[PDB]
This record gives sequence, C-alpha cells and structure tokens, in this order.
Amino acid sequence: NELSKKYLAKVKERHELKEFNNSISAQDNYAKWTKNNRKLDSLDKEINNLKDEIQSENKAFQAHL
Amino acid sequence: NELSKKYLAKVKERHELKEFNNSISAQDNYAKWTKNNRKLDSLDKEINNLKDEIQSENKAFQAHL
Amino acid sequence: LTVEPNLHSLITSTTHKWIFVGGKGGVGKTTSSCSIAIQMALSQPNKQFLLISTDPAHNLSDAFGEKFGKDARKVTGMNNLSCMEIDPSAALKDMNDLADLTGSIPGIDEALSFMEVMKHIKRQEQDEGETFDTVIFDTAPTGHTLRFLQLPNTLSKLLEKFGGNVDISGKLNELKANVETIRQQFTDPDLTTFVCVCISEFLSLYETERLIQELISYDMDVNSIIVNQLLFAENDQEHQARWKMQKKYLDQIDELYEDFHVVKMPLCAGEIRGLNNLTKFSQFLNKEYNPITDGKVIYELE
Amino acid sequence: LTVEPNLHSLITSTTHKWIFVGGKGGVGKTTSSCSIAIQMALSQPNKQFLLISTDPAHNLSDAFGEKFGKDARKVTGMNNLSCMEIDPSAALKDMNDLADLTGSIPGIDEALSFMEVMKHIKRQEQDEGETFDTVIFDTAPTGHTLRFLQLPNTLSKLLEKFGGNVDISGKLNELKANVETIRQQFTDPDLTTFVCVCISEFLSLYETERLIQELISYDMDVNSIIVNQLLFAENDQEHQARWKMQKKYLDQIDELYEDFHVVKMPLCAGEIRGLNNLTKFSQFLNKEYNPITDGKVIYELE
Ligand SMILES: Nc1ncnc2c1ncn2[C@@H]1O[C@H](COP(=O)(O)OP(=O)(O)O)[C@@H](O)[C@H]1O
Ligand SMILES: Nc1ncnc2c1ncn2[C@@H]1O[C@H](COP(=O)(O)OP(=O)(O)O)[C@@H](O)[C@H]1O
Repeated sequence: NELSKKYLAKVKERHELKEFNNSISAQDNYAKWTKNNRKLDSLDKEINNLKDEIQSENKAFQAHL
Repeated sequence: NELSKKYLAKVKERHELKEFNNSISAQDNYAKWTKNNRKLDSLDKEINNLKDEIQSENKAFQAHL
Repeated sequence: LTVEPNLHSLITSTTHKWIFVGGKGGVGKTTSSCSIAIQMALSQPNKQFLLISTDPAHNLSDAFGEKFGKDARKVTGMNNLSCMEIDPSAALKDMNDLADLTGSIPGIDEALSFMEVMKHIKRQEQDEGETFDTVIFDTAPTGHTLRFLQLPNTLSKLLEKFGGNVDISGKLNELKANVETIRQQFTDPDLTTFVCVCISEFLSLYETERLIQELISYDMDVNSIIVNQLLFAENDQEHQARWKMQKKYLDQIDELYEDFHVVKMPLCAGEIRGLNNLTKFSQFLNKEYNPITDGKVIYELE
Repeated sequence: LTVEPNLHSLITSTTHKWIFVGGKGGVGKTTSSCSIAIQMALSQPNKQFLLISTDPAHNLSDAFGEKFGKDARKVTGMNNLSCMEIDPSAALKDMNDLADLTGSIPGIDEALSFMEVMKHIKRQEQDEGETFDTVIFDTAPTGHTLRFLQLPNTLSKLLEKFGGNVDISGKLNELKANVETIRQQFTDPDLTTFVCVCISEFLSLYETERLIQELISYDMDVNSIIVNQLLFAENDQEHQARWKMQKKYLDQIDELYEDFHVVKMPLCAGEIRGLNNLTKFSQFLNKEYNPITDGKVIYELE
C-alpha cells in the first residue's frame, strides 16, 4: 500500500508537473519556472528514496527466511 | 645529458616564463597573456613527458639486469 | 590573404555534415545555434537539415515560439530545417533501473548519452524515411558534453596494464569502437566543426579560450568564433562606456586568432525570437554586419 | 517585516569568521569579493582581515593594482585587510611527485587542496604572529572548489559496504575527521556564509540558482545575492533597451527569493580598480545604491 500508492502518486505527480513546466517561458516566468524545477528536484529524490525503500524490503525478506 | 639538460632547460624556462606572465595585465594584454599561457600549457606537458622518459629508463635498467 | 570575418564559408560548404555550437554564460549560444541552421537551411534548399538540443529547458522551442519535442518536427515557415529536443540523461537513466565502472571511467557517461542521441536520430530517419544531410548541435550549456572523444586513448592506457567477471572487458572493447569510428569523423575538418559563441568581455573570452583548447586536445576542428551582443555604440542615430571596453577586447581577439573567422554580431533592442527575427538577425553570419548601413535592420526586431 | 536589500547585516556582524564569494561568468565576483572585504575592514577597525584568492591569473593583484603573492601582505591604504594569492593545484602537485584513490573518490582532491590553503594561512599567522579574525574567499571561477563538504557522508556510504594494502583505510578515517570538523563550522550560519554574485540576465540567474542549490545541499548558509552591473538607465542625465530586460529579471528575483538580501549594484563607466574606486563603489553594499541621489558617485570612477 506504500511501495505502490506512493511510488505512483509522486512519479505521477512529477510526471504531471514536468509537462506543465514545459508550457511556460522559462524566460517570462523564470519566477514560477525555477520554483517548479526546485520542486521536481525534490520529488526526484523521494522517488529515488522509495526506490531504495522498496529495495531494502526485498533484500530483507530474502535475507530473513 | 638528456634527462638533465632537458628537464631543466624547460622547467627552468617555464619557471622563467611564469614569473613574467605575472607582470602583465591579463586584462590590458589579454592577447599576449593568453599566448604565454598557451605556451606554459605546452611546456607543462613535455616536462611531464620527460618525467616519464626519465622513469621508463629506470624501470628499464632494473627490469633488464 | 586574411580570413573573412563571417560564416559564409561554412554556410556555403557542402562537405560538412556535423556542426557543433557552444559557449557558457548567457551569450547567445541558442540564438547562434538557430541562426547557423536557418542560414544553412536557406542557402542550400536541396539538403535536409536537423537542429537538435539536449537542454531540458527546451530552448529551441522558446527561440522559435513553437513546441518541438522528441519527434523531429519541421520549422513552421521553413522547408529543410527540422528541430528535435531530447533529454539523454533521462533516457539512459531508465535502461539503468551496475554503471559502477562508468563513474569510475571519465568519459563513459557522455559517449553513452551521445550514442543515445544518434539512435533517436536514425530512428527518426526510419519512421520518417527522411535522411538528414547535416545536423547542428546546440551543445549542453554546462558540462563537457563531448569529452568522450578521449575515451579511446584512455581505455588503452588502462588495458595493457589492467584487467561474468570479464564480460565487462568485452562489451567495453565493443565500445572503444563505436567511439573511435565516430571520433575519426568529428576529427575530420571537412565533415564536422565547432563554432564558439562568446560575449566580448574578459571572463567570457577566457572561457571560450579554455574551450578552444579543450577542443584542440580532442582534435576537433575549431575555426570560428562569433562574438555576440556587441554595441558599436558610435553608429547609433545619436549619443557608450561599455562599447569602449568591448572594442578593447575585440582588437585583442583579432590579434590572438588571426586565422579564425571572427564574427561580430550586434546587440538588438529586445529579444530575438521567432523565425521572422531569427532569420533577419541570422543573415549577419553570412554577410558581416555593417553598423552604418545595417544600423536599421537591428530595430526591426520587436 | 521585509529583508534589507544590502549587506549591512553581514558587514556589521561580529560572529562570522568565514565568508565565501562566488559566481561564474564575468559578473564581478572579484570586484564583489574585494568590496565585501574593504567594507568589512572599514566597519570594524579592531578586527584583522584576510582576503584570499586561489585564481592563478592573480586577480586581486589586478583589482588593487598591487603585487600580492603567497605572503599575506597588507593593502596599501588599509590597516586590517590583507590579501593572499595562492595556487593549491601546484602545491599539492609537488608532494605528489598514488593519488589513484583520489580521482576514484569525488571530492578528495578538493578537500586536499583546501586544507593545503588553511595550512598556508596558519603558517602566515605564526611567522607573523598575527591572528585573522575573519577571512574572505574569492572562490575559484570554475570547478566546485568546495565540494568536499559531502566527503564525510560519501566516505561512509563506501565503508560499511567496502574495504600496506590497508594503511589506506587508515589515513582515510583520519581525513573524514579534518573534513567533518570543518564542515561542522561552515555549516554554522553564524560563523560562515556564502554571497553569490550574478549579472541580471537569464543564463546568469540560472547558474546562480544552480549554485544556490548546490550550497543548499552542502548545508552551507546562502543568504545573499548581489546583482552586479545594473543600468537603471532611466536615471541618467538624459536619454536603455537592456535595462528594460534587466528590470524584468530583477522583479523575478525579488519574487523568487523573498527572504534573501538582494543587492543591486550599478554599472559604472569603465573599470573599477584600485582602493580609491573599490572603496567608493563598495559602499553600495552597505547603504543601497539610489539611482537618483547617488547617480554622480558612479562617474567619479575614472
Ligand atoms: N545579439 C543579441 N541582441 C539582443 N538580444 C539578444 C542577442 N542574442 C541573444 N539575445 C537575447 O538572449 C536570449 C537568448 O539567450 P540565449 O541565447 O538562450 O543565451 P544562451 O545561448 O547562453 O542559452 C533571447 O531571448 C534574446 O532576447
Ligand atoms: N559594477 C561594475 N560596473 C562597471 N564595471 C565593472 C563592474 N563590476 C566589475 N566591473 C569591471 O569588470 C572587471 C572585473 O571583472 P571581474 O570581477 O574579475 O569578473 P569576475 O568576477 O567573473 O572575475 C573590472 O576590470 C571592472 O572594470
């Protein structure tokens, strides 16, 4: 319920945000543009955290009968 | 006569040039300044070549009785 | 027997197939990259072109005011210039979900990413059955995008004296090929070349000097420098402290690179966006800009 | 309850001991680096200062018109500001005539080079029996000069799961100390801080945004941005297209960083060299520049 509803919500959200950022002048809206970017850089890691959260729980059930 | 007169001539020349470059406005004489630099970048390697020329002739006399 | 201060020679060339455009700092790499394309695309109607960008901020889309994606579209208002925006860093990151020996070897990640680009291109020429005679690279803003050219020589300096614990030493010899087949090409002054953009201020002249050196080592052909955003303040309709300095450096650059095609572009009032202006501005890459006569064309841009 | 658009808070501070100054592109890092020093040196006569530079082109010597070397000299015309120009890359290259595990580990070379600097400093405070209360770093123009701050955390992510074939795993644990003792300091918003220089154009605002992020990760305190080379063209004695754009970005930056000390400097006619001008220009870091009233002081500079 975690390694799924999470790994998606975000990857999805990120994916959703990514396309939006590509609908604004990084030039006329540098303000917003960079804000969004900063965000994506965040999701980019917590998704890369759930990628190890989901991988530690595997090397776990198999190292423990 | 080589691994000495060479390894010096240059290291020396370089050393000599280095101090000179530090006597001119990298700003008012960018022309000359960068020329000299390009040069030093050359000596910087052939000196690093004689550093292996002198080191291959050691691993040589000792690998060959 | 001096060298023409413009890119005509290049825009006229029929031999080249690869042209790289780059320069750090906000000096107009993008603007120049687009300019060389359009200019190349207008001067040779027969040939089909491709202007590609790796930048994630999708700059070419900003430059033309159109939405170019991963699919080689054609510029609206053109006939042989097509733009393609792709992000290799992301692509190469999916077929990698280890690279341990990549971070270990300086130059791998690049080669990889590059080839990931070429692929996306030959793929476009298949589903589109359309062959590109020349491609223009809007080199990434930061990072040494094309450092892999040394990959060959370096992979040799760690084989005769260095070691599926060996299926690694195989798909690696297989690479020192893809790369050397390529490097051999880019190292051919007739097929590929690099154009450096730069603003005429100190720190920028340095960087571009650095770069030129970097390309020299790689044995890539560096022959042209386009100095962008110049003032020529004295030729305005009426009365400047910066132009005094710029002029200063300009003289220096002419003296430093005597065999180079040093192009001087003007700093227009406001953005240079869209085909209509880009084309209008780009022509100064072919026939050099004359502050006197052409003083007006730089005020037609918005 | 807004934040003051200037560095007064910093120049007034008595707590700080370390202040880093940096920014790519020819935007005035050097000029700013000198300015913060002089300003800091004049506002606190009791304290003794040190402005150091790693750049090989010897920029501080260019900025003041004096010949500062490896020996901490005092600025002629000053009393508590001393400049020191050193090249670590060369130094660390002599006691290395292997580092194989350096290129292998990202961040080693830096830490090393840094410590090579600190040394040359404590050495100056010994033969000179003169203690520096605050030092200012003219961060290297290219390269991540201070990336070693991650060295600790990374050296741990390769110890519990990784291995005189072991005298290496010793003089290494000995380092993950020197670095963490340090990192702990620089990561103290009261002792050390970073000031970013930037020109108000797109590509430059990007880079500085990048950088700010980089410093954020390192857990370094980034609080101030000095936007240099502004026009304020409308306040001249009489009639500009660039100022329109700059103004554009300025508004954006104020909106992006609301809690930041955003300082706006003016673009004077010609160089800003030597103590007399540097001091004159620097005061606009303390009391913000007013285009109206202070429009003249920017024409006293050469
Ligand atoms: N010669 C010029 N004169 C006036 N404005 C220019 C000129 N060249 C570029 N620009 C401006 O700069 C912007 C493009 O900057 P850009 O080329 O993307 O910097 P970079 O190449 O480093 O990415 C455009 O919006 C345009 O308004
Ligand atoms: N605000 C300014 N107005 C006018 N000229 C400036 C200003 N700031 C810096 N300069 C000029 O730029 C030069 C210093 O550039 P520099 O600070 O060394 O670029 P960087 O910091 O990237 O090394 C000086 O010679 C000076 O003439």
